Amino acid sequence: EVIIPTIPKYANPYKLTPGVSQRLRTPKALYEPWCPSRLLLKKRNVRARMQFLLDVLETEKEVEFQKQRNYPDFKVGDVLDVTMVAAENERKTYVHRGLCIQKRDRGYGSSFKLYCVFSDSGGFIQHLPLCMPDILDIKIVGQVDYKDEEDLKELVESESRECKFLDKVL
Amino acid sequence: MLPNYSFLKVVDNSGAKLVKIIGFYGHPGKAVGVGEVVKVAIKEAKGEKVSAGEMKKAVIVEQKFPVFRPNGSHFRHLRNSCVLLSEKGQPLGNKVRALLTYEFIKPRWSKLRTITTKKLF
Amino acid sequence: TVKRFLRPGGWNRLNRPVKERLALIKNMATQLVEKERIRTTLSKAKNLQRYGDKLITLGKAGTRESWLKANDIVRTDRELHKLFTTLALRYKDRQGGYVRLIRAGFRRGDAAPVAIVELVDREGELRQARPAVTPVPKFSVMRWVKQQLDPKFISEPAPLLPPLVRDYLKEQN
Amino acid sequence: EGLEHARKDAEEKGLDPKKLVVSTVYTAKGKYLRGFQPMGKGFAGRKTTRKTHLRIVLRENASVLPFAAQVVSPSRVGGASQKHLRDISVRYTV
Amino acid sequence: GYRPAKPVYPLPDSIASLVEDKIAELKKFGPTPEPALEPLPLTPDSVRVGCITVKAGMTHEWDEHGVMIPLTVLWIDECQVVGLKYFEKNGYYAVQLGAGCVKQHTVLPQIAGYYLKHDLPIKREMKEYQVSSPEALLPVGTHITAAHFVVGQQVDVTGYTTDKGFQGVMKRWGFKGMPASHGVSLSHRKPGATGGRQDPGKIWKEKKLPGHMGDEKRTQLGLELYKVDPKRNLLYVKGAVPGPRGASILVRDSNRMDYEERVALNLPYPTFIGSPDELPVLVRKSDKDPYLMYKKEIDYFPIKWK
RNA sequence: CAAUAGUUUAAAGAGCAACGUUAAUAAACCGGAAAACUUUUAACUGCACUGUGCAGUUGCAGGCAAAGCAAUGUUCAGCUAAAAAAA
Ligand SMILES: [K+]
Ligand SMILES: [K+]
Ligand SMILES: [K+]
Ligand SMILES: [Mg+2]
Ligand SMILES: [Mg+2]
Ligand SMILES: [Mg+2]
Ligand SMILES: [Mg+2]
Ligand SMILES: [Mg+2]
Ligand SMILES: [Mg+2]
Ligand SMILES: [Mg+2]
Repeated sequence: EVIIPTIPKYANPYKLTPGVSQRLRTPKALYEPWCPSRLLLKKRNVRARMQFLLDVLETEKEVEFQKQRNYPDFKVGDVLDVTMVAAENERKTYVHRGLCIQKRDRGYGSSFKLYCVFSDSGGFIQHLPLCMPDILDIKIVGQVDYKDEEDLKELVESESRECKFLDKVL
Repeated sequence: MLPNYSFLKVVDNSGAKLVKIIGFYGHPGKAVGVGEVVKVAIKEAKGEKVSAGEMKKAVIVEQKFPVFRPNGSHFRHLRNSCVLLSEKGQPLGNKVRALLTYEFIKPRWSKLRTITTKKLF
Repeated sequence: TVKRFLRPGGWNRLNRPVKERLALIKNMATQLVEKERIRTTLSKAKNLQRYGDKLITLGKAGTRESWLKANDIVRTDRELHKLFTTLALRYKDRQGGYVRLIRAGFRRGDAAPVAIVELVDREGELRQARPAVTPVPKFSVMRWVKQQLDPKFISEPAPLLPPLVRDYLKEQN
Repeated sequence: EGLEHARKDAEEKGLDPKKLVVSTVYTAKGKYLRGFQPMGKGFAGRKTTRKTHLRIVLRENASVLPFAAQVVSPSRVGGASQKHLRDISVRYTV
Repeated sequence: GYRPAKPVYPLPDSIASLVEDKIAELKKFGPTPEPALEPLPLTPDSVRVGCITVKAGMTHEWDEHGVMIPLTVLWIDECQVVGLKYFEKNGYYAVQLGAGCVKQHTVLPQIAGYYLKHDLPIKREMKEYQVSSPEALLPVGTHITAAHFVVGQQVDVTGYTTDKGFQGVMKRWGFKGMPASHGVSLSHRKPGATGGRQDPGKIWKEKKLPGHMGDEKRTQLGLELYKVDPKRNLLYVKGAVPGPRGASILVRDSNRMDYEERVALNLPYPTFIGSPDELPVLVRKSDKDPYLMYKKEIDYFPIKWK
């Protein structure tokens, strides 16, 4: 006439860290953000746990991307050669050469800006997500010196000595 | 994103140099961009094909406002330019000094895709 | 806890422009070091508690860079000397929480709230603070857990000169 | 001050302070100090300082309301505070 | 609020006994039904139950065509059946769902009493879904998980929006305002006229004015379910969802879908029976070309040449 | 509000915004009263609280760390300190 409830088991015997996906230098967490509130040793806010849940998902996607691609650690002021696929033109491959004028390091949302000048048409700027699958390769080919951001902005507005390659290859 | 009554630079060899938008076609909204056809008035021309004071049709080829692609990237130019067209839909010149973008891969711009010097695709 | 605002740094506005706001907080921070206990309004006390904790952190650093930053905050030479020598040794093992705040009711004239701000380890302290390093029972789950997660847990106060420095001096001499 | 003065009066008359109830309270007008303050464009206004009298009457076993307030102790400061003796080793267990 | 209570009177001795006998007879109920969990056929007019979830935030991904897709993440902590309604006692059939978890000493005894009586955890939120037939009732305690949905379907979301505070007409209703120059005097952001003159002589109800803005119930229809993670109780939905982080969101099969579409999806009915732990992560497949307009003329072009 | 553009130096992967993103062409959607039903010893402040508390004691947007900086880790601060012995 007595019904005993079921007690859940422990996933990792004698291990105090669940083993969630985090960056190498970050101290390891002690819980899984998707675990139900009822089964937690510490009852932390749902709102704070949802922020931690998104960080874990971002790191999982970043790990998969790094296994697929290997790009160099370029900086602002370097000249780059970028291989891209044009989905509009039946997924054809082209190679672009230009100067890197802006770089944002924001995890999975990282991006950079590529600048080039043509013989008659003038300057042309592109904004490219770094983790976009359309990009196939990136290489460093040179460097352009600048003093500060103001100097770099003046150079962009006044198109000069930025005509590495006149047209796109392939 | 060009509102009405904006000034444009002509990048063909028909003779016109400066035009002003005076009208739109259809329902594009409050502004127009690359790939749309507008009505313009010629302000400065040096040639026999066209003269100042006339009204012509034109197509936007370059703009400084970001142009977005489905993959999340975008690009920008450093000028606003257009190409004059005839009532039949063909250019009034035979040489365009501009960078053609993906908008003109469409079948209706075959003539422009032939007379343009540099193409991004 | 101290509320966080939307302005740069999340600090209080103290009903003052930024220039006058910084001049005021620097003066009060100097007096806190000199006297170690001050009674003021709640808003000035909350800001002073958070600002005071970060000033002690500079003193513990004991570096040329830290001293340069502190030399622009403290107003008196005697107060700056005390910060790097006396308070630096006092809070060697304490990890944060060097200042406490206790509310003390309302004033008489304008009925403003007030509080008392004090340092947390000294003679004359309002209360007795917990030890800087928490002792760990020898047969407790806590001891086993810390070994598995942080082998470098500190259980007792450490000497001024660690054994490695002492051994080097002995070998040298 | 009025409440304390009235209770002292009750004790002199031989009443029990533990059964007193506030049965009547009201105010009364005093003598005012009149004044004037200038306004714009040559107009003038009033500037008056008011005064009032207060009367309190305490009676035994009068009809009273049931309101009662909860009481708590203040912050413990000094040798009477023992929050520093807490043992935090228990919270690491299951 | 409520109106003042109406007076009551004792019944005459010749009628009191009769009234009590009849009232008791009407308030006597039979045994509670015992639902059985078994797959059922889907009919042209048959509604399923929804679920209660928590909003986590937004992210993005690239699809098989290389297109960027904005996504909103919803987490299902613990959703269970906590009660039933049936015709004999209430006049209609419904299923009550609860989600969340709270401590006993943080809620009123009235709320905690219901859950303790049936050996269920105290849940933070409770919501009712109406069913079509008694056979659609689920046994009390059944779990509603992420496997309840089929990847690639359309869903509706409901919730309370983000609180914005006291705002003016320009931000609350988009009024134009008045010129910044040319003699304007202290009326740059004011609503302007609010009526006429002696006729009609009053201000109409629901005239738009300043006030509080941002805490109201809103519904979005026809969002697409992009990815499903049954093991971790996650749903990825394309588009925007009302409410800030932590808001409670109700998820339901969209009413925009026809019966044929539901049959094609083969939605679980009454719900998914099994263990969701041993299920893989699935992403919907779109048999469409986002770049078709570059090969064929399908776009909008107002001008006809010649 | 993931991304893109603008905006704050006690700064920033902050917050708010559209020039940005998603959805709608319906017996759908939203508001207040209230029958009936259910639960209770018939309920009733508060986290600096003029943003939000979907945070009430291993609770926390303070402090501190090698850390993505309203997240992760944490021995300190404040609100609110705990235990029969033995078998
Ligand atoms: K600091
Ligand atoms: K009306
Ligand atoms: K959203
Ligand atoms: Mg005068
Ligand atoms: Mg205006
Ligand atoms: Mg005037
Ligand atoms: Mg004005
Ligand atoms: Mg009037
Ligand atoms: Mg926001
Ligand atoms: Mg902090």
